[PDB]
Amino acid sequence: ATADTSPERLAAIAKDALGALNDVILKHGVTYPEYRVFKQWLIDVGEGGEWPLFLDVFIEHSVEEVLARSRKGTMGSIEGPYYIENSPELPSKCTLPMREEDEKITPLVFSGQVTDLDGNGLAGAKVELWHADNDGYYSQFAPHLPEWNLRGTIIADEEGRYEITTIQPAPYQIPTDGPTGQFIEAQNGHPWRPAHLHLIVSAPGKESVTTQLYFKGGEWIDSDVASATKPELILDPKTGDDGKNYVTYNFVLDPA
Amino acid sequence: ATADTSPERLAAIAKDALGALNDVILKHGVTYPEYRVFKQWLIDVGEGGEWPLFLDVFIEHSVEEVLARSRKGTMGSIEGPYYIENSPELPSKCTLPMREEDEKITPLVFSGQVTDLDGNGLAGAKVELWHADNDGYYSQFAPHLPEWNLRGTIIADEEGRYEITTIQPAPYQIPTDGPTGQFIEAQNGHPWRPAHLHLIVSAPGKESVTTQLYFKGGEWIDSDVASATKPELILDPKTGDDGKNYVTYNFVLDPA
Ligand SMILES: Cc1ccc(O)c(O)c1
Ligand SMILES: Cc1ccc(O)c(O)c1
Ligand SMILES: [Fe+3]
Ligand SMILES: [Fe+3]
Ligand SMILES: [Mg+2]
Ligand SMILES: [Mg+2]
Repeated sequence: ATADTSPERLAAIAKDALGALNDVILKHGVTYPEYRVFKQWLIDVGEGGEWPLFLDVFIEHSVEEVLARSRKGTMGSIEGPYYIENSPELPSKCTLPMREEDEKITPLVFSGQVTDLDGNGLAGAKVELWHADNDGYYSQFAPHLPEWNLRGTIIADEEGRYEITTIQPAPYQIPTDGPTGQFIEAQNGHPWRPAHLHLIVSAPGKESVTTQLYFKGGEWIDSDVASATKPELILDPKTGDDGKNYVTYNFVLDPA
Repeated sequence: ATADTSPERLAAIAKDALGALNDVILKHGVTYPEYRVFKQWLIDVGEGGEWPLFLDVFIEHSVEEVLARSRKGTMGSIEGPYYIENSPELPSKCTLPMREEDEKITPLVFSGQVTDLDGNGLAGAKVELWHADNDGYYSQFAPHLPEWNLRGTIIADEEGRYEITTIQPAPYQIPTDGPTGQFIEAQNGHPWRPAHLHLIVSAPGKESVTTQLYFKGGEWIDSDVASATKPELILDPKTGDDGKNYVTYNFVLDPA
């Protein structure tokens, strides 16, 4: 990972960040024993390989909020720690890879079109989708799952249209066996995210958008531990006579 | 490490700390590539075993500033990452353990008395001293040094008096082969601390004080990377006809 940040810019960010932390220490009268606990906890975060998790939960939403000021298209949201690049390509009408266990879940059929800011359909568009299964596990982050379970790269049609069948995601508990869970426990918080799909949508000459879609009335939608839920991203699927939930959501991309 | 912090108190500290960081992100328009660099750097800090160092340099001064509000005795300062408990006891007039190489350095003879707030001499007092050698290394943090090089626990006399001979400390460069050095380099900072002694002074029924003593006119005294230098802690030793530097500094302890 590399960035184009000048020493002047880093100096000013660092001064603000450390002054802020130091101001919090002074405000609350943080004590030596608390300092010692905080030191050991930072150590434990690294030892438990929890930096991507902790930062994506507690910090990433503010970085997307920065990016969100520059964009007029579909609302973005955090990537979170579970994206995997180069998931297998699928045709514009498709079903995500899933297990026999996954076929017992109520289907979700997600339709729409990738467009530009004027509403024009984009050819060449791709929709990379990934999400957790009904047990709350992500493929490649749980030894029991096929590596592409509920992951795919959907190639949209000449109009940018897609129709994707998957399973209805359910709420995700963040890992709590570790330092991040310990942090949440210590302050009587809760370690839940609402049910969600993740997507990255792209197209020739377009700025990709990384976003998430949630479900109206879903639990935790108003208290997402990751502060990543936006009202614009809440879907309201309708159940068909076949018992499947149908929903249409279009993506609007800013130009690159 | 353990603390007596309530979930209410942690919740409020956490909200302030994360809101502060998030406010800095928004203020400066921190970008995704910078977020990615910051994530990897946090990882590298843990992998390089640099948490105690980074926190003692950039954070500990604010925790001592909290403690400093409660105390009327000798000004305190940070402990830093190099204290070792149970260093060998020495009589109230003594020389710190040192090597043949160390005997080539101008001696420093440090005298004084441990007192209470009224100026009364305290019996039972101890002065634990440690500091770097002229090469800028600390014993137990450099494979080539005897483990108690320039470390000792001085037992003060029935009046709380001490006379301790050591070598004149010289400026300390923080380790820069690692993530902390990288941080400082990236913002054109400098990785130096002024020359200093560390001390922890204690006595029956007294609150110990952890402090540091610096040297008038010494380099970096006005730009300590650790922000740990206080004007009250700057010594002004005078050179004797024997070529040794002499200085008297008394310690005043708050009651426990
Ligand atoms: C921060 C975070 C944690 C868990 C997830 O599943 C996710 O998408 C984001
Ligand atoms: C923060 C820090 C770094 C190096 C030292 O020698 C010290 O005493 C303190
Ligand atoms: Fe997720
Ligand atoms: Fe030191
Ligand atoms: Mg609880
Ligand atoms: Mg430089």
